[PDB]
Amino acid sequence: EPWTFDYGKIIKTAKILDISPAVIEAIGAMEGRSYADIREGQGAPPPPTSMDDPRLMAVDSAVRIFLYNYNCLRHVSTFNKPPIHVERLVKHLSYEEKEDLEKVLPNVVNEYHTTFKHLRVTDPASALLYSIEFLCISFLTLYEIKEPSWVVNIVREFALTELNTIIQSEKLLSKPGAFNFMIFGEDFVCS
Amino acid sequence: RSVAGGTNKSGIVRPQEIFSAKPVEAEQSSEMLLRLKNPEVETNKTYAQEIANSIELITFERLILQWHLLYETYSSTKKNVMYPDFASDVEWMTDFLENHPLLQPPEDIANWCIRLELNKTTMILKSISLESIINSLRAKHPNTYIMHSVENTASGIPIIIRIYLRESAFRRMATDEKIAVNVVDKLLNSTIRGIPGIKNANVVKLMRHRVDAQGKLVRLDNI
Amino acid sequence: IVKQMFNVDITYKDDKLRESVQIQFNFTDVNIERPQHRNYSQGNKINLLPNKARLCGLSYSGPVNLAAEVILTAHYSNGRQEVKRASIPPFQ
Amino acid sequence: AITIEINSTKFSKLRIPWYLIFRMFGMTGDDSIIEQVVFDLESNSLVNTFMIEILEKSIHVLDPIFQPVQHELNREKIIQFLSEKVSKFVSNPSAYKSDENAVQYLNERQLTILDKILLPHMGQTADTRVRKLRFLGLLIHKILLVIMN
Amino acid sequence: MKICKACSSCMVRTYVDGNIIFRCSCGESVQGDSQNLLVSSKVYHTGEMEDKYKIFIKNAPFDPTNCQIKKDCPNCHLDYLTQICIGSQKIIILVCRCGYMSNRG
Ligand SMILES: [Zn+2]
Ligand SMILES: [Zn+2]
Repeated sequence: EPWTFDYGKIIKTAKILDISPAVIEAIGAMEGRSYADIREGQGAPPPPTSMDDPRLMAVDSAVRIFLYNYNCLRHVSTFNKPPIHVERLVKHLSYEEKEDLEKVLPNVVNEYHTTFKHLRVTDPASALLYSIEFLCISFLTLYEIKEPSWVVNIVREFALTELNTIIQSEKLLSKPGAFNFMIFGEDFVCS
Repeated sequence: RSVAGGTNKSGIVRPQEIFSAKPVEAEQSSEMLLRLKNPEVETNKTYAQEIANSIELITFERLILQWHLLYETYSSTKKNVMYPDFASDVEWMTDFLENHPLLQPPEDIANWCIRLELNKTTMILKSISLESIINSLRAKHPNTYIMHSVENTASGIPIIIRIYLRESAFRRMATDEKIAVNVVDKLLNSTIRGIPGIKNANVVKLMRHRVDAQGKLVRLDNI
Repeated sequence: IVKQMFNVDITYKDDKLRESVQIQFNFTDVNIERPQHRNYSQGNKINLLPNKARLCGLSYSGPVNLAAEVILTAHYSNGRQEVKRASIPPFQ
Repeated sequence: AITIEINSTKFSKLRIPWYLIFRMFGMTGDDSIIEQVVFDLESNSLVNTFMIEILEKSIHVLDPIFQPVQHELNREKIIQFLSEKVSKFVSNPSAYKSDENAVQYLNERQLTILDKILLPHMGQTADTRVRKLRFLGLLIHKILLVIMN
Repeated sequence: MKICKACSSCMVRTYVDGNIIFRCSCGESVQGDSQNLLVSSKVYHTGEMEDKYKIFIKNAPFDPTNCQIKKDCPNCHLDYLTQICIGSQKIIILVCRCGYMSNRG
C-alpha cells in the first residue's frame, strides 16, 4: 500500500499540545540547539540522507516509548505493580475495570516496525517523516477516542502526558540555557 | 617430557604435588597400576585388553549423540503436543508401551522431557548394550522415568531414548527450567560401566620376579 | 597536541550576584627551538653543543615557546553574563 | 551477561551492560540491537541461533548498578543516569534534578563526552553514532564467534 | 527469537503451565504453538567445517599461501589443485578456482 506524508497530522497535534509544529517536526534534531530556535524552527538540519542517521533511531525510540507506555496502559491487569504513571491514571478503577481497559483500548502499533524498517532501508528522510507522522497519528487517534465514555478521560490524560513526556525528554536533550552552575554539589564544573 | 593434559608432568608439577601434599582431586598425573588375578590368565595380552576395556569409566554423555530439553509430557498417551521436529516418536512410543507393559508413565510425570539419541557407533564400539544403559539409568534415577525403543534392527533407525521428569525431582529458590537443566546435567554425567575417576585404561608389559619350582628366582617378562 | 587536544573549559565558583567564572583558553602557538645556554647570566643565551651538555651535566633541551588565547567569562545570578578576553603574547 | 567497560580521560572503571550503550544512542528496541550484533535476525544457521540465545540471556540478566535503567526505553533517562554516575562534581543527584537546565547541561555534556570517547576512530560527532553502534555490534559478533571455538 | 510486537523488546519464556506464553516487560503475551516448545539442546558432533570454514574454503583457491598438489581438476582440467586439510580429523579437501569442491563442502 502506497504511503504519503501529511502535514495536517502535525498541525493538529501541535494545536492540541499547544506547542508550535516545528517542535515536533524536528524530533531527534533537538541536539545542540536552544529551545527558542527549536520552536521557531531556525537551523533545522536537512532531512537525513543515510540510513545511519541518528535522527531516524531517535524518532524510532520516541515512537517505541510511546507504544511501550500505551501497552503498559492497556495491560495494567497483568502488572503486579504497574509503572507509576498508569497507577496515577487508574488508581480509581477496579480490577474488572482494569481488565476492561485491555479489552477496550485499541491496538495502535499497526505495522509500524516493518514499515519503518523498509523505509529506512529505502529512504531515510521518508523514514523520519513516517515516524513523526505515525507518532502524531497515534496521539490524535488516542485523543479522538469517543467510546466508551469512562475510558475517554483516562485515554486523553494518558495521551497528553505521554506526548508531553516525549517532547520534554527531547527538550532535555537540547542545549541548556543560562542557569546556575552551583546546583551540582561541588566546587568545579567541567565541560 | 610429555606436556599433554591428563598426564601433566611438565616442570615442577609432579614434585609440587608430592611435596605440597595436594589432595587426590588436585593431582594431574594420577596413574593406577593393576595386576590381573590368576596369573595364568595374566600372561596373554588380549584378555588384559578387554579387561581394561571393562574397567574404563563410560559416562552417559559419551554415549549420547544428541540431547534435547523438551517441555512436553507423556501423561498416559492421550494426544499431547510435542516438538514437531521429534513428533514421530509416538509410533515407537506405542511400540514401547505394548512391548514393556510392566512400566507405565507415572502419575507424577512433570511437563518436562529430555529426548536423547544414542550414538550407535560408540555403543557397538565399546559393546555397551541398550538394556545395560536403561537398567543402570532407572536404577540410578528412579526419580526419573525412562522409555527405551527397539534398536537391534539396523542402520538408519536412530536409537531414541526419552526421559521425563516427575514431581519428586522438582521437590526442593530455583525455577523448573533450572531443575530440568540440572537433571540433564546429572544424568548426562552418570556412569554406565567401569570405575569412578578412571579416564583411560591401557595394557602394559612389566618385568616381574617369580620363584620357580627348584628355588630359582627368574625374572618373567610375559606378564 | 598543544593546540587541538589541550583546550581548557572549566567553571569555578567563589558583586554578590556573581556565582561562577568560566575559564576558557587555548594555545595556538608552539615551537621548539634548539638548546640554549646562558653564558654569564646576562648573556643573550647561546647555542648548547651536545658535548658541553654531557660534560657539564646539562640537559640537551630546547625551549618551548607558547602563546594562548584566553576567555574569562563570568556568569552572574539570573543569567547575566560578561566576557573578558585577552591575546597572550608568545612566552616560554 | 555481556558488559562493556569504557576507559578514557573521562570514564574510568565503569562497567555497563551493552544494550544500554546501544540504546542511549538510539534504537532502544532490542530486536535492532540483536540485529546489529548478528547482522541478520531472519537468517538461519547455528551461528545466529547461538548468538541470539546468548544475547537474549545477557539482556535479561539483572545488573547490580544499572537496574533502574535496565528496562528503561527512554534514551534521555538513561543518558541522565549515566551522566550522574560517571561525571564528577555531581555529589547530590537530586538538587539539580528540579532545574531543567541542569538536566539539559548534564545530558548534553554526557552525549558530547560519549561522542568523543566511544569508538572515536569511527567518528567524533553525533552523525556517526549509528555507525559506531554497527561497529560495536561487529565487535561483539567477533567476540562471541571466538567463544564458539 | 520472540520479540514483543508493540515495543520490539525481548520476551522471556516463562514455562508455565502446560503451555508456553512469552511475556514482555510491557505486558504483551503472544502464546506458543509446537515449535516454541523446545527449551535447549546440545548436539554432539565435533564438526563445524560446514560453516566455520565455509568462507575459508571458498576463498582458498585464490589464496596464494595455500598448498597445491599436481592433480587434474575434473571440471576445468587445470593440472594443479589447492589442497586444504581441516580440523582434528584432518579432513583433506581439494578445491579449484573454477568452483570444484571434491565432494566435500
Ligand atoms: Zn513489549
Ligand atoms: Zn577447476
